[PDB]
Amino acid sequence: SNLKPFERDISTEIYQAGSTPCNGVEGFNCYFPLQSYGFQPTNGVGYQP
Amino acid sequence: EVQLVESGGGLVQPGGSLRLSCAASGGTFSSIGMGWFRQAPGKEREFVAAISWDGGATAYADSVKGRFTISADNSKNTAYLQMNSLKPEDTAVYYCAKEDVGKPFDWGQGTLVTVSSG
Repeated sequence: SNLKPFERDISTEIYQAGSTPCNGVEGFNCYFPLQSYGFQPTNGVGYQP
Repeated sequence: EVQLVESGGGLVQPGGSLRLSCAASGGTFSSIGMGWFRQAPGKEREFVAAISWDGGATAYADSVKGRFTISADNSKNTAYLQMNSLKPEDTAVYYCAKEDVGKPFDWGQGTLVTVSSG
């Protein structure tokens, strides 16, 4: 949630997506470490990062 | 009874590609653990893939890496499953499930998918 404003985050692995734990292996109830950005050269004027 | 319509099941040649789709009858319009499970002949249920409704997270099993693509639509409230280069062992009955928050597992009728050179 809205954690400490000044801090460093190096988190990874699914944050308990489902009831069963990830058990160190990806798959169900497990998500990728970080979703992918990638705006196109021309995708909206006020939309680029 | 959390109705889930299925489509796309049918016969396919070896190493083919189908167009599968599953749509949910509302289901609270919010799911957390949607995934696809199948039951092969002489075998039991096993994980295949899972995708997130609140985000773009996609989860795939070891044998369905890359070749299979799963995407969910928030506007039409349905899941589209696309695949390529299937193997004979892939013959099994698929199922689409919608996991609601803090509720048991929902299930649908599924469809029969058969791959062979007959």
